[PDB]
Amino acid sequence: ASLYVGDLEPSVSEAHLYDIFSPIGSVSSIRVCRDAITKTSLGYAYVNFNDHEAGR
Amino acid sequence: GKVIPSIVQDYFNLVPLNFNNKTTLFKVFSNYDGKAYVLKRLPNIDKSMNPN
Repeated sequence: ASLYVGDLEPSVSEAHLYDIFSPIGSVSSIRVCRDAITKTSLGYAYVNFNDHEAGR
Repeated sequence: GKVIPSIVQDYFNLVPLNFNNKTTLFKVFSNYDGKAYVLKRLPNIDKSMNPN
């Protein structure tokens, strides 16, 4: 139903995680975390799923 | 008479030069160094959203 994805580079966009995790299952959404001031990514992200099987 | 005072951001005694870099050309004696420097304002932009 979701996933945390850590150990990422700030140049890794959401499309890299999409090319990894959409072969796993139905990606509902992806968001890469940034700082609210620097507009620089924080090295991790989140991929919301919808099913438990694709999450496992 | 500048609305900017002397002591701004590790520098002081801000006195200007000729108009249009009627400012953005400031003679400044330094606090951290103690050395005559020039400053330019860029007094028109206001957005620098990425410190990156």
